[PDB]
Amino acid sequence: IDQKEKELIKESWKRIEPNKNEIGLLFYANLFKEEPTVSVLFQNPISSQSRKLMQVLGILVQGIDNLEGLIPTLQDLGRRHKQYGVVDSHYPLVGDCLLKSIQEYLGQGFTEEAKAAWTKVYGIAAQVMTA
Amino acid sequence: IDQKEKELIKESWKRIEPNKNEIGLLFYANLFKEEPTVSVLFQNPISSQSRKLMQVLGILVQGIDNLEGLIPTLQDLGRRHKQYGVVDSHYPLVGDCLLKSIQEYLGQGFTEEAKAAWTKVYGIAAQVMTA
Amino acid sequence: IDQKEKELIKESWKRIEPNKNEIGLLFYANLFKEEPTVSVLFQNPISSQSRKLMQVLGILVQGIDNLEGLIPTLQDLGRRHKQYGVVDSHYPLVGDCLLKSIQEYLGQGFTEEAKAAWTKVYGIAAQVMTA
Ligand code: HEM
Ligand code: HEM
Ligand code: HEM
Repeated sequence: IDQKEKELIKESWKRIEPNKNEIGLLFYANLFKEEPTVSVLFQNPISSQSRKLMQVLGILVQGIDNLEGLIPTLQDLGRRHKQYGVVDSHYPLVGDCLLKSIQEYLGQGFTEEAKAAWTKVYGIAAQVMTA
Repeated sequence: IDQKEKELIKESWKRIEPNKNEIGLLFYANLFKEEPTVSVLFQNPISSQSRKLMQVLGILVQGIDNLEGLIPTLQDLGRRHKQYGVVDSHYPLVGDCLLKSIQEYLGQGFTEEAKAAWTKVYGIAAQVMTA
Repeated sequence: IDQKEKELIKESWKRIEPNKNEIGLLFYANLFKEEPTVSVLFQNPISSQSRKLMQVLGILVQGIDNLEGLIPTLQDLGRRHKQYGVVDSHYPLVGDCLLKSIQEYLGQGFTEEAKAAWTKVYGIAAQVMTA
């Protein structure tokens, strides 16, 4: 992640956070439509699972300057996700799915440049989270 | 549908209306979770669909003193849903899941009475759509 | 926008204008300073992205007595602006910042009465552009 990509995450988050709720939710809907089989793993109120996903993305954004500093957490999150039955192949599909939704919801307002950046960021988080 | 219960819809909508977006979105996620098979029927952007869905429930509250005056829209729609491969048996499921989605997001801000009341309304608009 | 203000703008503009480049640029520089992360959003050369800023400013002055006529043009602006990744909370910066830049380069040559009149006008441009 370079400088340009850092500044990009921060600007884009100005649009995302305000609508983060909808996106989280829109995400979940699209993920359950795309791979309807994963939905069983979600055993808690979809409403409050989304507040939790968005929260980490905010965390990522608050910490985009030094992501190393995050490794400790994402690992703990990786550990917990494995308990859920989340496995490797799931990550690409969640990555693709969240983006199409952040695109979907924000439209032309989620800029090509920005999408690229988030695609890279997710990527990392994902690696890190899959020890 | 009585004037007491005609009160509660006007009342709780003022609770639903401001949250329509998240509520509409969580519904589709819950739904695609509960009855996974039916997601394949929804072939349009979930975002825009939820927008379409809430607009109608608006129209519904907007006309709750005289619903007989909507039997024509409520049937133009009945025929289009038929054209969408919706069948009668879907309405109980959706309704059920809709109402449990309005309670999820609004919590203790959506009373057993508001639930009971909407329960009927959906109940009605459906039987008119199933013509 | 009372008759006084309409005149106050025409005047200060007779002063901004001869120095329109110098100012245009000072502004970006002071912008990037006040806000380290906005630079990314600017993908064209600053030397010319600034020519465009000072053009619309001219257009505004060049139309002051009638902004109703300018509401079209401006709506398109804000439209393409939203797709640059620019979100509402930027405009205050860009505002505060621009004035402070015009004032920086003119010093005393820019009346306190004119500075107020530019705030209003910039203000009005925001509303109309921010939809
Ligand atoms: C970087 C990517 C991800 C982030 C930031 C994230 C975020 C979260 C968070 C914060 C939790 C809260 C529970 C906890 O404290 O561990 C959670 C739980 C969960 N996540 Fe993720 N997640 C990600 C990737 C995935 C993937 C790829 C899947 C696979 C479908 C997934 C599915 C789940 C499931 C099934 C739960 C448990 C649901 C329950 O509470 O029953 N997540 N996720
Ligand atoms: C009273 C209850 C319902 C209401 C108010 C409602 C609302 C709507 C609305 C407003 C549209 C707009 C598109 C149009 O018809 O012009 C629509 C289409 C549609 N509805 Fe419903 N709906 C209801 C029940 C159901 C049920 C039970 C199903 C079956 C699961 C369903 C599935 C669909 C589908 C699949 C479409 C087309 C989706 C697409 O765009 O591809 N709806 N509905
Ligand atoms: C009333 C205030 C503003 C005016 C009159 C204005 C004027 C312009 C004009 C004329 C353009 C040329 C692009 C086009 O014609 O579509 C432009 C582009 C642009 N403006 Fe503004 N602008 C204003 C406020 C802002 C604000 C608040 C931002 C936030 C950073 C901003 C950032 C940008 C960016 C990033 C571009 C495109 C740069 C590129 O990629 O080439 N502007 N602006």
